Amino acid sequence: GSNKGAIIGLM
Repeated sequence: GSNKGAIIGLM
């Protein structure tokens, strides 16, 4: 989608 698994760490 757009590096969602990545946004998971951003949080």
